[PDB]
Amino acid sequence: EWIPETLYNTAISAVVDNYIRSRRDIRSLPENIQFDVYYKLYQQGRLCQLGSEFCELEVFAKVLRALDKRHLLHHCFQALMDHGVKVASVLAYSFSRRCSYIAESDAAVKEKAIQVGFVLGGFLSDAGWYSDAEKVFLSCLQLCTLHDEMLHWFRAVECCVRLLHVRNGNCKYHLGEETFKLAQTYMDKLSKHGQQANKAALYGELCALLFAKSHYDEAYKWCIEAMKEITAGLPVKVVVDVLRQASKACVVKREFKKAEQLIKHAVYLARDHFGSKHPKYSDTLLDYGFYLLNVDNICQSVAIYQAALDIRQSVFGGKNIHVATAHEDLAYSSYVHQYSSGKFDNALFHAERAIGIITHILPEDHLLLASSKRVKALILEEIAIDCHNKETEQRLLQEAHDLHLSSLQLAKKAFGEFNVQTAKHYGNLGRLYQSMRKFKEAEEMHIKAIQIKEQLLGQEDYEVALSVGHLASLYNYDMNQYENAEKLYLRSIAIGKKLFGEGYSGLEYDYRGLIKLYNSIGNYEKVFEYHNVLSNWNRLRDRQYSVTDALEDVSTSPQSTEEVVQSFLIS
Amino acid sequence: EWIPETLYNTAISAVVDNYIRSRRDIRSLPENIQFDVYYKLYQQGRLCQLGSEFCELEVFAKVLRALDKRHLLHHCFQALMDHGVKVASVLAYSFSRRCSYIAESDAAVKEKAIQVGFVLGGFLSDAGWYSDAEKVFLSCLQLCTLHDEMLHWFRAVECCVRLLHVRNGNCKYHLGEETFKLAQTYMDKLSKHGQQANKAALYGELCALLFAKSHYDEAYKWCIEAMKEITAGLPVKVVVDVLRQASKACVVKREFKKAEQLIKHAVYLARDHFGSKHPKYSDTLLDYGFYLLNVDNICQSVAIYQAALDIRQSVFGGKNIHVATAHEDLAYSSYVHQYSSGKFDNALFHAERAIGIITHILPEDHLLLASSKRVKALILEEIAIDCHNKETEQRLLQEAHDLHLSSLQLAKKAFGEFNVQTAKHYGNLGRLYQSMRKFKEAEEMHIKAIQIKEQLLGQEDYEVALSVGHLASLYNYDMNQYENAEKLYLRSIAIGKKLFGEGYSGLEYDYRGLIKLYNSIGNYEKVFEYHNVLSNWNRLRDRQYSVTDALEDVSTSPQSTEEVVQSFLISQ
Amino acid sequence: DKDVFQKFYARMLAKRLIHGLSMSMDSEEAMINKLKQACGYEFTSKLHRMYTDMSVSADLNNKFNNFIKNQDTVIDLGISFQIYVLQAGAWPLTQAPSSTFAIPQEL
Amino acid sequence: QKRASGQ
Amino acid sequence: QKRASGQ
Amino acid sequence: MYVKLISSDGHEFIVKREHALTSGTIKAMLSGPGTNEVNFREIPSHVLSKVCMYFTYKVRYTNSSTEIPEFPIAPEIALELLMAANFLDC
Amino acid sequence: KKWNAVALWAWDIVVDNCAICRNHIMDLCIECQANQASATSEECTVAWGVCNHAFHFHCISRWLKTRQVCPLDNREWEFQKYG
Amino acid sequence: DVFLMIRRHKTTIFTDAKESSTVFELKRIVEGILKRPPDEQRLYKDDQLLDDGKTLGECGFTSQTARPQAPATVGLAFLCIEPFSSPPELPDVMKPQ
Ligand SMILES: [Zn+2]
Ligand SMILES: [Zn+2]
Ligand SMILES: [Zn+2]
Ligand SMILES: [Zn+2]
Repeated sequence: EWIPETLYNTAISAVVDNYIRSRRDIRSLPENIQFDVYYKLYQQGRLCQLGSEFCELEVFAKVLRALDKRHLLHHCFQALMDHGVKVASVLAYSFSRRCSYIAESDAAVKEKAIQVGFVLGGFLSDAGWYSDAEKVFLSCLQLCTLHDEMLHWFRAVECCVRLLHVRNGNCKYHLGEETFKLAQTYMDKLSKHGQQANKAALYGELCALLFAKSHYDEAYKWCIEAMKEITAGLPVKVVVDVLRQASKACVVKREFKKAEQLIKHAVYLARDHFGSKHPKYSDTLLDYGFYLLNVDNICQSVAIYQAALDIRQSVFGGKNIHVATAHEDLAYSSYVHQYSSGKFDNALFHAERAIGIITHILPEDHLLLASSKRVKALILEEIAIDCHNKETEQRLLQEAHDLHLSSLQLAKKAFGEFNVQTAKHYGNLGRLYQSMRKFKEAEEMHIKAIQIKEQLLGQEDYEVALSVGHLASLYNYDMNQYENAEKLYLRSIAIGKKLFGEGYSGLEYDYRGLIKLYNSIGNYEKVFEYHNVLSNWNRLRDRQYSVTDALEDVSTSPQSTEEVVQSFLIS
Repeated sequence: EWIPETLYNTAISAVVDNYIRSRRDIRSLPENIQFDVYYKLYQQGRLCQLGSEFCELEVFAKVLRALDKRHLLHHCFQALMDHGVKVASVLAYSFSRRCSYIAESDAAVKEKAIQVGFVLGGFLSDAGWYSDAEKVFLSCLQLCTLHDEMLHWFRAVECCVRLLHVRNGNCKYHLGEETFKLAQTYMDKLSKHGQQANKAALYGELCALLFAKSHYDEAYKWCIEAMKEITAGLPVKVVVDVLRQASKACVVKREFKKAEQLIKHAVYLARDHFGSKHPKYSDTLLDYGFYLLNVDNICQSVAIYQAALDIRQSVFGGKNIHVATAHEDLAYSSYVHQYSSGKFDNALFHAERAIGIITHILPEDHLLLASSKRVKALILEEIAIDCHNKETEQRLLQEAHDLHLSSLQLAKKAFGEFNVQTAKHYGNLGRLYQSMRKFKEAEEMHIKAIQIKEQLLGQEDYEVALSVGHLASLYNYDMNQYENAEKLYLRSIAIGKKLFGEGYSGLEYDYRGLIKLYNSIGNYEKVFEYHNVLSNWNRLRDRQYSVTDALEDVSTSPQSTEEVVQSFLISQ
Repeated sequence: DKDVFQKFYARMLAKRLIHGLSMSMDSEEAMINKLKQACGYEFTSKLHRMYTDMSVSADLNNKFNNFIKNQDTVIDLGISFQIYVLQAGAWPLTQAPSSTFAIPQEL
Repeated sequence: QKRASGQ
Repeated sequence: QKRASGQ
Repeated sequence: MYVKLISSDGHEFIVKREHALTSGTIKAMLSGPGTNEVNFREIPSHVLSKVCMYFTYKVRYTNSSTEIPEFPIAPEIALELLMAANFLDC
Repeated sequence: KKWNAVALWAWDIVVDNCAICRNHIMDLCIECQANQASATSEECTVAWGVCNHAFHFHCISRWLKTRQVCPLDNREWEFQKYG
Repeated sequence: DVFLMIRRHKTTIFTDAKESSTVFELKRIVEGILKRPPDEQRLYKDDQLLDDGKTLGECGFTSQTARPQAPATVGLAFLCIEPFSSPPELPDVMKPQ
């Protein structure tokens, strides 16, 4: 149609083409214009002319007030970080140095810089630079501690709710508890002095910290406490933040009726306000796909991580931890979904991507690098079985052995010996030893895996049953201890149908194993007794398979706020 | 235990933090301060703020004169070139623009622009950016040659001896010979006016030009003029350059005893004067390992390339051409060292690094990519035969087929069909065809190289004996022509003891090439004869093989430069 | 908080074992073995390595005394002495050895 | 495939 | 192996 | 035991001698002809005060067990103080 | 005339970490810590190298099963001083 | 420990003192170099005289606000405390021009 360009979009391209002469005068332009000049520099690809200005804190304070075009700033910021220049670490250090100089000032200048820190530290934390956002908040925190009145106590607890969030994406859990304890010190002081603070966002972080350390018993306790303080006056960003973390603790609690209403309300609440492109919406989808994968709704769990990844791949550039986290979970979901098929080439690409990103931006001994490392190892051991080349079978299976042990060490260093995540690596390493023909070694890993999970989770739980089936296949298919395997298969059968029914698609490896269990010990009557149940499993799975996609399952306005909270709280 | 930061190093962090309000006022700081401010921009990661302050010649020249911390400057400069910014090209264009703007000015003012060109040209050539250091020197030679007087001819030859170095190092050999012809003009003007300059740097650099072009006979005869020009007043930089290039010519003309005393004195001279991690000392070690690779001390040579790569990887960063050639020499030395062991995992990585770097900083049609493409395929061929997969065997050698084809095409463009460097590509390609099921043309590739190598060197050189042993091994295992294969092992065995001795490492690959040549020919008594001498070869290898660190072998040479240069000329 | 109990017990087992003060060698083994099955298998690792070091100390001192008797030349130590060998990564006795010492000629 | 989906 | 060191 | 540290504008900044020995130039100024006054006609007083504030900051915090706080160097003073740090070799 | 003393023996390496498994050099390797901390404990030797980078023997054996270079310095690996 | 500077007209006393010390002993430190009688010398922080009876901690010179990098100030008189100098006013850049 050949429509001419607006005079604005023409004057933008004429001051950018004359940027060297006009760099001094551009910084004096209004915020809406100034960001559009800088975004034009990114569009032209002149990142050096741009990162020379974002490294200054004052300019990055001006381009942080453009809230409409923040989604363009994240892609412009992430492009700088991959370009070279450490624009995140320079901004965080340049703020801490400037923040440390106004300690001997009044409460007007200090509140000006604290608000800069809350939008800068609120941006680096949003872009994934948790190790660099914490340095901003730790400087904002020490501004609130200087003045000990009722006014600044509400900001010190506003830093500690954010410090507790940048210390979980950075997997610094052992500092998280000390942060929460310091928050209560600034909460009890404020609450006692005739001013009650909303303790809803802060307890939501503990619903993810204690979830991360596999304290699901403690996670659900703070899940209830978080939602008891949900008020309609809270920001939607805070409210959707509590819901997604509350869902993750409820799903791992293996109760799914209360879990769906929390996260489907969260996805709706993060889609009507934030829209289908804001990273927070994709953040909710990532936790929504956690619900789908644990309820055996694996078919549409891949489609919700792919949606979650595609949002983050557009807002958060190439090499970002948030993109890498989506690559990790999508690789795991594609691993689970296509486990039966045995084809892992898209899943391997996603798992390899999540390591090519995290190893670039995180140290070699980071906990989040360990969880993303186990997913490649799970994929590698299946390729090391499906491939028919013995040389490839041995070497690829050995590579997956170094990844689990490296992943186990990082989990064992921070989560301790007695945790589900540490035991989750024992079970994965147990399955690997089964494929490595080390059936003697595979016995003691699963025994240590079940004993840790049984002691912590309980005698009957979904995670315990899924670990037993790993041991049951060991005692049945390649160790010939059918008497020992007889109770193990039955143990997982009861738990498997306890929370999913007979149509649980994971029972295929449980029912078929029972058929091979009875094939070598006689009693062929029970072979047909389990043979029709496998057909019953076939009938009860494909009939319920036909269901609409979860993206439209939430639809438009399914329920209302302050109603899902009350419905969940009373139950 | 947590020492307080220095006031200077704390004011540096304060000034850098106010870069926006002081970037035009930092340039008024002292010379030693200015580098340390611009260093903190690299340390903090502000590459983009630094890149706009090293692309400017008016401020980069003030940084360059801080020669105390030049080892840090090479790290910052290299950290910018792979960052994305073209600091080398922009500094080349900025200086050429200044030269044209100042050519019409007074010759006294023109001398100052020459001195900046020597500092900037001497830096960009030290960093392995000869393709952009050429324009700095070209705009310096052109500037100095406008007025022809006795003062300008001193700088004109200096602008040309450096131009020879930056053209020879960039594989502009054809332009190098023409460049030396310009040098012959200015020395005559200086000589005819009652003045004499030292031509040791110029003559020695010409030797590297002829050595690269595989004119070993013409290169070695040029060492003598280079060596005799060495005096006491020459800088250690020049003396190491003459000795290092004379050693490479000496070791290629099979004069290892004379080559030893030279390069073992070059390493000591570089270490005694140029620290221990200077790029020049890394340059000496990269050609000291060249000497030890050609005198059958491979087990010690790779331990010196690792001592020359680890120097070039701490001064220069990645994506440099100096760390690229240090990779390509170790990737080949480890390939020779692990030929028997089959442990080419290290030698493949050091060859992919050299390939992944030169393909990034050099164009596709460059000769420096040829010398690194051949090596990567050499490791790539023995990985396939070690593997037990038909699918991997075909594709790996097919990749090795293209790499030799690319190397041969790239080498023939500049050298020609009758040079040893192009001849060596046929010999490596012929050995590849020995496992490519192309035996009919495999002998053709060998014999094409054989008659070239004999033509250029002779019948009594070690270079041809390597392919002669390879060509006759083709007959023994694939051509089944045992008649004309036994006549070539004897030629290879006789020259092995004549040159190296009984402990030559390649003597296993034709002694065991005779334990099977005579096995299927009928003779059985002579089979026991060469079975005995192979054990004799093993029995003398046990005592001959002494793994001593050659870095500490050259610790303190009791001879100075005067004794070595006279001892070399006395023998020759 | 069982982790702080292990540190407190190790800081007291180490002082108890090296001084020769013990009810019996098997009694400390039984206490160590009970924690291995009660709390955790890897919980009592440094604590278990604190044991089995004095157990092999008697074995080693027999070898050490036999070493000097089998010496070619006649070397007499004079002052009789025995040594308990302790792993650096197990015993909590490392502390901060920042002070040097020069033992005289008597030993 | 006999060990079900890896945890 | 069968062949000598490459060159 | 006290060193008379005058400024360009005739402003004196006397401090303990062991504190003034941190900078190698002042140690050289005390040596030779003339624990007395030293000419400082180039360095101004507003930046020499920060140098003297650094002197007690350097000596007191040597081998400190706790983490040393950042020495504050104001943006308006940073460039002038840096040359003073190099000239004094502090 | 009678004496008795302790000896805090440790391996000669000062890096203090096994670079493959990240465990402390004196403690059992991550492979020993995985299955049994006592049955396999006694053979958790450390192996040095020509580059003088002592690692856990089980860890360095796992490393040599897949790759053929020292992890820290990318040189070739040749044992010298099995501890 | 409390670090302070003492300024009468332009003399400056960068001498530390204990937070529990009294003004009396600090006055003896001033006479060590100024060689003047201590009774004549009087000190005036924020243009307010300090009693010799009260200790350093009772005058607001807390050790937590008397760091060596930024020591607290106190006047002196036998006030004419002239300022040191005016640092060059650096531009704010983002201000319009
Ligand atoms: Zn840049
Ligand atoms: Zn280890
Ligand atoms: Zn071990
Ligand atoms: Zn190493």
